[PDB]
Amino acid sequence: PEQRIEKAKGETAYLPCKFTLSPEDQGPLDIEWLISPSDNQIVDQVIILYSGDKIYDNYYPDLKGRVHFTSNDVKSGDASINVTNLQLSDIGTYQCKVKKAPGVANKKFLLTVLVKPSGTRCFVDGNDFKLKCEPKEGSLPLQFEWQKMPTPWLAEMTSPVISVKNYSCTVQNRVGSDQCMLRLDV
Repeated sequence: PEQRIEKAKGETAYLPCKFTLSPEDQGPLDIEWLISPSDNQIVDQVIILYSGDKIYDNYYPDLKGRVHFTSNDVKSGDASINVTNLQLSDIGTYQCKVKKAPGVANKKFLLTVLVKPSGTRCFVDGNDFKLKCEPKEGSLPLQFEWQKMPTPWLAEMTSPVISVKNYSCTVQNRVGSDQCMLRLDV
């Protein structure tokens, strides 16, 4: 299958693509990395290309300055790349295409970018109150834990909404945490 790579935001993805040439393989060496945004199967885009023994980072303006061949000597049999400063737009399918006539190889990489929860707002709206711990950005499944010892709220301790009628909010997933504070008055 297509190797599955899961990373956090703002960092660098390492995609391995090492190759061994065979004696037949005498044509011009040529490498071409393609990104497939949201995996739409009608179109891919070139991010980085190797040709005439000259590199090109010339395209996909979104990735301008953010993608590089790890290796020094790519011809030596190493086409691996690094993707730097990972964002949510970088999600997609990544493909490694090596061609040296008549030989040819291909590797599929399925990239996934999760977000450590941060930027949560804590706000209030014998009344019909609602206390709220609304995060963004983040990613599910999220967990919430509110503190201070309120008895009729104890059940809501975990839900992100304290629908109140008649001090913290800790927010956690499996890639990061977060802390937020609120005030109320009756």
